Amino acid sequence: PIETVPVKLKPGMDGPKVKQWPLTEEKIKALVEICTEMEKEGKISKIGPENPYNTPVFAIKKKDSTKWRKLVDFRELNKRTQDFWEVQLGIPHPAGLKQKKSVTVLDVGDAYFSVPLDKDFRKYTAFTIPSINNETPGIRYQYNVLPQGWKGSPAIFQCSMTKILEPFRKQNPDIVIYQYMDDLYVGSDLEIGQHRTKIEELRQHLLRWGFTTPDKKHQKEPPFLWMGYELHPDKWTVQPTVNDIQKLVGKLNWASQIYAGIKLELAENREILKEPVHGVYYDPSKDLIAEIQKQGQGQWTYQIYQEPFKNLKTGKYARMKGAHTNDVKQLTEAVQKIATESIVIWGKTPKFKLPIQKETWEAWWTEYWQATWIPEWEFVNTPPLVKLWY
Amino acid sequence: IETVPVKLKPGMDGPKVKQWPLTEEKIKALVEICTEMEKEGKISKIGPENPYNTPVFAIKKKDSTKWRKLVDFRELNKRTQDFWEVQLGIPHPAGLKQKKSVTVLDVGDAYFSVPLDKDFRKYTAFTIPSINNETPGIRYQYNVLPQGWKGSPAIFQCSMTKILEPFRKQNPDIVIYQYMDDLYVGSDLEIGQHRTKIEELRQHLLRWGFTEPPFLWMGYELHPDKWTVQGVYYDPSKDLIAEIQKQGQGQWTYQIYQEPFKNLKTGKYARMKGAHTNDVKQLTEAVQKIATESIVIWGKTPKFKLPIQKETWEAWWTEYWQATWIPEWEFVNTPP
Ligand SMILES: N#CCCc1ccc2c(S(=O)(=O)n3nc(Nc4ccc(C#N)c(Cl)c4)nc3N)cccc2c1
Repeated sequence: PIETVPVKLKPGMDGPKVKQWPLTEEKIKALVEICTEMEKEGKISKIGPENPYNTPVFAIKKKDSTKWRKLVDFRELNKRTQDFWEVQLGIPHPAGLKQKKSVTVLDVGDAYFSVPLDKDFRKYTAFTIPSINNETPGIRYQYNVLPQGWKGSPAIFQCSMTKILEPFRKQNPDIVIYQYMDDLYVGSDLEIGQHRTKIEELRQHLLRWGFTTPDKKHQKEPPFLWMGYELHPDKWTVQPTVNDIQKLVGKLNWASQIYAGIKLELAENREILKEPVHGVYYDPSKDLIAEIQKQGQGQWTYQIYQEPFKNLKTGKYARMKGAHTNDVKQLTEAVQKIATESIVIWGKTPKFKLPIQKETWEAWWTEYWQATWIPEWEFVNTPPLVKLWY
Repeated sequence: IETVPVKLKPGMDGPKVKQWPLTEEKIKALVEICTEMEKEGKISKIGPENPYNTPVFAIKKKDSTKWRKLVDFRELNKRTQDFWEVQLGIPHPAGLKQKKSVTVLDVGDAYFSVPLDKDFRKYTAFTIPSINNETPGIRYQYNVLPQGWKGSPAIFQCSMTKILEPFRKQNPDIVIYQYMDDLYVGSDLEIGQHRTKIEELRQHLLRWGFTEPPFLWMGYELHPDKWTVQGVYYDPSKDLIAEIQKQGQGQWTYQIYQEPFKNLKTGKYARMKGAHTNDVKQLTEAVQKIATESIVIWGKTPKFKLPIQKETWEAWWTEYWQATWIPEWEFVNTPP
């Protein structure tokens, strides 16, 4: 139903005619049954001898299942297809951005097989399954939909997803939609009934565009535990020799986000882990406030919050390994780093509450040789002085 | 009309550059501009089959009701064809420096009128990002001659000369120079006469264009003779460099030269407005002034050496930029 995306191969390159070798009889019968079912569903098509291209195929026994899955080695074709649009995107911030009252999840497992493929590129997906004992030529097929394991299937699927869901987001700017693994997560601030009607409308929309989402309600629990972050409608939490030190350092770094106080330091780590914590979500109407604490020895701890006692985020900044580094220089690097992180995560740089005297920064600028970015800030009386001396 | 064939430098692929994150209001303004452009048919969406990327961001000119979109075609300009020595266009007049008055004008809409070659439109794709990495950005490509690309003036040369003949024939001393969108009108007369002639040329252009933008009519004045006079020679082949340094109490000192220890030009700048408290604002204004001065004096915008941290400059240079183009800059982290 959706329009196909034209795609070609790298110039000066030809289709895969790689030789294949015979397989087992039960495996070939399973492959025949799977191919017949796909032909019934339209995901596959028959091609005559005019197409000389051939690609390997093999069956893998599913874990604790009678049926075997078909897998086609696309390693040779992955170097034939043109380059696709790859995006170097970092993992989204731990849900710090915005809040939705109610959340539902849906399944899009079959959607990977509902996207039509380009007509010019179909004949390159040719694979053969030889008959038993090869007394007669085997059966040759090519895909009419996106094939699994192909290089360009994820990018095409993502673009199709975005183009399908653009109008729905246009009509309802309040409702947020994300796609994690095979689960489409929808979040809304509206009431239960309105959210239900909107979800049914979205399901009918996706059916109209051909993508399949089951009627049966998904069994996923409210704690989604996505990317090591326990996610709840109101709050969020972090996950509860030569190689042993790196593992411990990594496990200590992740726990420093919402379990504030992470710095014989094993005892303090165990003590702070015993205290449950939580983090509220960002609110757009209220402005952001970031507070700084000088822990010492080149370490700073920053807390981002809207209102006091409700932290949006917590983090730690450490000085760069050099011969000498001034205290105010570390402070400025920390504040600009927090500003950049807030720009990425929320979009608006926050105002700061720093334990520094106003004239100190003015003297610093009069003395500094580079150019630094300084936002408006309000001094707060805190025991750390960080006067910078002289 | 029939389109003009353009190509690339052989052995060179298209540009792919990462897009830096932007704030909320900048993204809203960019979305509005791009929606208007797509309604006008000068911008079209693309799928994932195009692996070429180019940054885009919004600036704000003085007295702007809406931001202005700006694209960083530096990678393409480096990687596009040698289309400007065989089709060089017009050599820069040597009269720009001696006159007392020169006024800048914007002619971007005339560029937007004429269409581009089809088999090149893939290389001018840009991407508007999203906040919190929530969704992939929105991708676009140009259907007409783009702004900030040096191929547009080279292609438009003929139409530009066709409409510039009467004014130049009126009096040979008043000269016109083109550089990207910028159109410099140079005269050595009184301010009133210069302004009247500038307005005459403005509605001359408006009368030629069948399709009165407030941004188009806005321009600023520059006085080359006000500068110090005190280079011995200049080599067009070599690329020149301009170094910026910070002097106390919001002062800045810039040196333009092709070879070290031989200053082609030296200058100082300062403005004690009170909104100067941002160092990046003062640096951006200084760098724009230096680049405009070099463009009046010489053909091309120079290379720049910025005394600033990489990430701070990268994050806080966009909002204070006001020019129509982007120079090439390099960061220095060693004190003098
Ligand atoms: N698995 C899994 C998780 C699914 C998910 C959802 C959204 C994401 C967004 S997001 O843009 O759609 N988004 N998120 C929130 N916060 C929020 C509030 C309440 C609940 C509940 N219950 C939830 Cl799951 C999220 N606010 C906005 N705007 C962005 C990035 C990454 C995401 C991953």
